[PDB]
Amino acid sequence: ALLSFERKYRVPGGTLVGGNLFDFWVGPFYVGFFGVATFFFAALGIILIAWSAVLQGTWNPQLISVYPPALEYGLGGAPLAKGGLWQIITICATGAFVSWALREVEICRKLGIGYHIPFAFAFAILAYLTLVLFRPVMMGAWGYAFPYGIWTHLDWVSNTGYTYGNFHYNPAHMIAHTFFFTNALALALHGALVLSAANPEKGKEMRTPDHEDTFFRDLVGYSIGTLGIHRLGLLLSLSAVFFSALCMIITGTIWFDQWVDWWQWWVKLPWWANIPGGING
Amino acid sequence: AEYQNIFTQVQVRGPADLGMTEDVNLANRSGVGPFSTLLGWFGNAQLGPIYLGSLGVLSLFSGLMWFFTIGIWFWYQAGWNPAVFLRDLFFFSLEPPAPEYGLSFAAPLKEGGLWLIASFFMFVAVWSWWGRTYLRAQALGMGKHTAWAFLSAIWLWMVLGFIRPILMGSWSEAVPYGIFSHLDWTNNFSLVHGNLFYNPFHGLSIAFLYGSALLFAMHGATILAVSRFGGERELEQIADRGTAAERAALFWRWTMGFNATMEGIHRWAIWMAVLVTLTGGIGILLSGTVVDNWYVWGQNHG
Amino acid sequence: FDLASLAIYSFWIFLAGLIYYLQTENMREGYPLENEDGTPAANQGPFPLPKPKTFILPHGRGTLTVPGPESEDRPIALARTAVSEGFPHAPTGDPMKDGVGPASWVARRDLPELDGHGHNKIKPMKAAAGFHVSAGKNPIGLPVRGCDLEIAGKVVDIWVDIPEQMARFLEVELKDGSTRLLPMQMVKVQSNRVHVNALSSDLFAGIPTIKSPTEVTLLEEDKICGYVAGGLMYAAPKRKS
Ligand code: BCL
Ligand code: BCL
Ligand code: BCL
Ligand code: BCL
Ligand SMILES: CC[C@H]1c2cc3[nH]c4c(c3C)C(=O)[C@H](C(=O)OC)c4c3nc(cc4[nH]c(cc(n2)[C@@H]1C)c(C(C)=O)c4C)[C@@H](C)[C@@H]3CCC(=O)OC/C=C(/C)CCC[C@@H](C)CCC[C@@H](C)CCCC(C)C
Ligand SMILES: CC[C@H]1c2cc3[nH]c4c(c3C)C(=O)[C@H](C(=O)OC)c4c3nc(cc4[nH]c(cc(n2)[C@@H]1C)c(C(C)=O)c4C)[C@@H](C)[C@@H]3CCC(=O)OC/C=C(\C)CCC[C@@H](C)CCC[C@@H](C)CCCC(C)C
Ligand SMILES: COC(C)(C)C(=O)C/C=C(\C)CC/C=C(\C)CC/C=C(\C)CCCC/C(C)=C/CC[C@H](C)CC/C=C(\C)CCC=C(C)C
Ligand SMILES: CCCCCCCCCCCC[N+](C)(C)[O-]
Ligand SMILES: CCCCCCCCCCCC[N+](C)(C)[O-]
Ligand SMILES: CCCCCCCCCCCC[N+](C)(C)[O-]
Ligand SMILES: CCCCCCCCCCCC[N+](C)(C)[O-]
Ligand SMILES: [Cl-]
Ligand SMILES: [Fe+3]
Ligand SMILES: [K+]
Repeated sequence: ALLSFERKYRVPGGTLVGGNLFDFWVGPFYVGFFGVATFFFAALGIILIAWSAVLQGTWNPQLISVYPPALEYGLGGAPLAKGGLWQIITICATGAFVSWALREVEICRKLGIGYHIPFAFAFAILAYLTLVLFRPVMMGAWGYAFPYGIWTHLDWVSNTGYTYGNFHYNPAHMIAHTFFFTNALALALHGALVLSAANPEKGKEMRTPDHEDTFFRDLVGYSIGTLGIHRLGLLLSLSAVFFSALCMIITGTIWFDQWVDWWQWWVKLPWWANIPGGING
Repeated sequence: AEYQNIFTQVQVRGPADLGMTEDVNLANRSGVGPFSTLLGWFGNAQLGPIYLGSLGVLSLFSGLMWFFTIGIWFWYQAGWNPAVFLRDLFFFSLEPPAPEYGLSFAAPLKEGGLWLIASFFMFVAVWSWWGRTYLRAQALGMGKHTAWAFLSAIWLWMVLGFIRPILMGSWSEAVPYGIFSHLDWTNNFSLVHGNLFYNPFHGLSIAFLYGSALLFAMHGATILAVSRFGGERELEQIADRGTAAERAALFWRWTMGFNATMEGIHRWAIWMAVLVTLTGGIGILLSGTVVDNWYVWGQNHG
Repeated sequence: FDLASLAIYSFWIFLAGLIYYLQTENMREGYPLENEDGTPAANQGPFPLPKPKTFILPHGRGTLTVPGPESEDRPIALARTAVSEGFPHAPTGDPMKDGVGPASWVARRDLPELDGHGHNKIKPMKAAAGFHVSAGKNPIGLPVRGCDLEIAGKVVDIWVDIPEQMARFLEVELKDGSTRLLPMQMVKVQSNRVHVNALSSDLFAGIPTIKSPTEVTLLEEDKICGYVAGGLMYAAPKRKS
């Protein structure tokens, strides 16, 4: 298993830890110390989950669910079958992700490329952790965190959401949202532009970046450019996930009432608070 | 402080670029706009030119005719009072006909006759603007991707405001024009239908939306990382594959066991994103028309 | 047997075909797979090669047809370090000079990339009509410093992308009076110098040279970009902190 151009790149070096010990491949996969780190953390995790599945007495993926220790146990540990398993698995998953990232930093180094991929990943890792570590620890219990199950974690979302009314009203969530919808729009567009250039009307020549720049300038009066759009996707993406963490770190900590109500700060401003008419008085 | 390529270090400007000709009627292209040094740090510095045919001018007009229709009803709701207007801006709303006016155009102005006006103006602006995306690609001899992909977004929008209201028998089902109020309509929709977390199309719509954020993040970062070999020059790497294209494919191969080509990745992108509103629009269309409660449906047809 | 139950089953199928299409589409390059010795690997995975497609390149530069017969079109100076599949392959010489590893380069076309009008994409700014620095520190005339913290030369021009209007290279003059190109993306322009971490002062002459002094070819870009990038690994003996 090698891509036809692959061999020249498979040189020794790059590794962050272990010298050359785990400096090798298995099929397409690069290993690394953090390949081993990953496999360990990953296997032990799936092993505890497969077990928590029998202490719960079920072998269906749509039903398996590993809940955090209930609000009682605080920020302390818990006997396995009613808590601890979650905690250990959560440790395992953080192990597994951080390892994966560090492994990518190793692949980066061997390839002479920059760190932009595992840097981006670190934003997803931080989002996870926000929900399972930073939010709970600030709030006082592993119980506020989400359970590990397909449909059960959606329950937690709906239940956490509705605890503060219609969650839409969270302003940081409002921002994060905008970024998810923009990033998708940019994705749709970017993909289409490049393909519309490489795959022109039957019989015609491949178009150029100038045709890309022109098409947009025609369409909207602007064009961000083949460097820009790649800077842009990355910004919309990470920005979405940034405000995602923000919107949830501030919910149940600095603000814990109905989100809709926060918006009265604007309405109850001196110079218009008591003017007659409109929707508010 | 190794450089990263998120911001430009030295901008460079030459003669304003009037862009490729092919079959474009140049009489309709305008003159170059100014030059944003600001924008320049991230992407292109050159504002304009912009094409503006008859179709384009129709679109731009009726788009504003929509926008204003909403705005004048927002002023009426404020009692024509500047301070009230600004205080309550998110709170105003232009709602559609009550359920009793059915699908008719009879409804009094002040009770959603006005909504139907702005909506008509909207329908015109979007569909005209759609053909605009096709025609600009035709003029330059390029593929129809942009227009195909835009239609997928139009699908959801068509379903929310037009197709689903037609199928359900009334205009009342359709989204109101208003910031806080359309947000409420969203939450309401979910409640009335058993919770959309039980709509398998809503789940997919989500998978892809998250996926769009995953992919564009992966991709965007990949290019920047291989931009030290002119990675961003994607079209030419398709035509004559470079080390940039190779070390890219290989980062991913070595990490996750498979990979993309410099053309292919963009097919991944366009489909990922398009499938958000594709599945989305199906999910919405089925709601109310065929399935009244998604929890219930979920229990039977598992 | 209601509509929604159909639509969803219908989708899950569609999707698998799409994934198939997509995955075959992404096999137009680097496939069929190979053993470390270049013979076709026995095992090619579940997905078959697609039907070839043919791009008509502009400016009568020909066509490209993918998938197509695929060779490296260059010697690769590496030898195995183990008795079985899947271990690192050692540089049989100087990896920078040989262009292997992070110093790797692809045998792309030995012509320059052309704009939409058939004019060279990349020109030195001096021969680019009406092009000037418009923001941020003008690097021209700054001393260039290698990771070893010695002066390696001086910026003597910027090579710009015309249709896109951006810096792509700094042309740098060495002790001996010849110039090299350095990628914009691998230099840090500072208020009193340009710093280059990838290379040490002594490795600058080693940078591949261009044959025509007012244009650069796709193959010359790869050799240039490759060399410098590889410096991040191979120059490490000389890097400070
Ligand atoms: C998916 C289910 C809901 C929905 C759920 C949400 C949620 C949830 C949120 C929004 C938010 C927004 N939605 Mg909504 N939204 C829906 C469909 C729409 C449609 C439409 C034509 O169908 C429109 C025009 C809008 C408009 C808006 C904006 C108020 C805002 C940001 C747009 C965006 O992020 O996209 C990307 C678009 C661009 C990058 C282009 C720029 C678009 C700008 C904003 C122009 C639109 C006109 C705008 C209404 C004018 C502002 C008023 C001025 C102060 C005068 N929504 C559907 C029906 N929408 C967010 C918000 O902050 O609300 C207050 C938010 O949190
Ligand atoms: C009823 C529910 C409420 C609601 C309440 C909430 C709540 C509660 C939350 C959100 C969150 C979000 N909501 Mg909200 N949300 C509502 C309405 C909306 C609407 C809408 C149109 O109506 C939208 C678009 C959104 C969108 C959003 C985003 C801002 C955010 C989800 C993305 C995210 O955080 O990713 C972050 C990404 C991750 C955490 C992914 C982690 C990936 C990790 C690092 C790696 C995984 C590896 C894994 C093991 C893979 C296995 C590999 C395979 C084996 C190969 N909400 C309704 C009103 N919303 C969440 C948020 O902001 O998060 C901080 C959140 O907690
Ligand atoms: C981010 C805000 C909320 C949240 C809100 C939602 C909502 C709302 C929805 C989902 C849905 C999903 N979420 Mg969730 N989700 C959260 C955090 C997670 C985490 C995590 C480790 O943090 C994971 C792994 C998942 C995983 C999932 C998938 C089961 C599903 C598809 C998402 C997707 O395609 O993303 C983009 C990623 C990819 C395209 C890459 C592929 C990722 C694969 C598919 C996920 C592997 C999960 C696997 C089945 C089990 C993991 C354990 C293994 C045994 C190792 N969610 C948090 C708590 N998630 C949807 C669903 O249908 O669920 C019923 C849905 O509607
Ligand atoms: C509590 C509220 C409900 C809920 C109710 C709904 C409803 C209701 C809907 C969604 C929909 C969606 N929800 Mg939900 N949603 C919930 C919770 C979530 C959560 C979460 C974290 O739990 C997430 C991540 C989401 C996310 C999503 C999206 C995946 C999906 C929106 C598709 C889209 O991209 O539309 C954005 C794209 C468009 C709207 C297309 C419009 C394009 C038009 C043509 C543009 C017009 C331009 C206009 C003229 C403006 C011009 C201005 C210019 C600047 C000049 N919802 C809960 C269960 N959600 C939508 C869906 O498809 O459902 C399956 C939908 O209808
Ligand atoms: C499915 C993938 C995503 C997507 C794709 C998508 N959208 C698209 C496309 C594609 C592929 C296009 O090709 C098309 C486009 O042109 O791209 C830039 C478009 C588009 N999607 C848009 C928006 C949009 N996309 C959204 C989402 C999405 N579209 C999906 C997430 C949303 C959301 C999340 O709701 C929005 C709001 C537009 C940028 C454009 C469609 C524009 C259109 O139909 O034109 C209407 C025309 C007008 C002139 C109206 C303007 C009215 C006012 C906003 C003007 C305000 C100015 C005023 C303050 C000044 C007054 C001064 C006076 C005195 C003169
Ligand atoms: C930062 C913006 C977006 C992003 C970026 C991003 N993701 C990334 C990367 C980047 C840059 C990678 O490089 C990496 C990758 O390899 O991409 C293919 C990755 C990745 N992001 C992934 C998924 C993912 N990303 C998500 C989101 C996002 N990732 C953001 C939107 C989501 C969402 C939205 O929910 C998911 C599901 C993976 C495909 C991959 C990470 C692979 C990895 O870390 O593998 C190591 C670990 C394992 C193989 C197994 C761990 C299992 C055990 C420890 C136990 C299970 C954990 C438990 C928490 C399960 C949860 C239960 C659920 C049902 C809720
Ligand atoms: C400063 O004040 C002035 C006056 C200058 C202004 O102009 C200010 C203006 C404003 C402040 C207005 C701001 C506008 C908004 C807040 C708009 C809010 C709109 C949304 C949030 C849009 C939500 C989604 C809309 C949808 C889903 C629309 C669907 C449209 C349908 C597809 C079209 C249906 C067609 C119909 C009803 C007509 C049918 C009849 C035929 C004959 C075809
Ligand atoms: C009603 C929505 C239709 C969506 C169809 C999918 C379009 C995505 C673009 C795929 C490219 C293939 N094509 C047809 C342009 O050659
Ligand atoms: C084009 C990339 C394809 C990736 C799609 C990933 C599928 C996620 C499956 C989530 C399950 C959705 N649901 C609710 C219907 O079960
Ligand atoms: C098992 C067969 C299922 C059919 C689904 C196939 C997915 C269609 C892929 C779109 C093809 C795009 N194309 C070739 C027209 O450009
Ligand atoms: C949503 C992501 C879909 C993942 C499925 C990708 C299938 C991988 C098969 C590619 C072939 C790999 N290999 C090494 C045999 O060539
Ligand atoms: Cl930077
Ligand atoms: Fe791209
Ligand atoms: K000049």
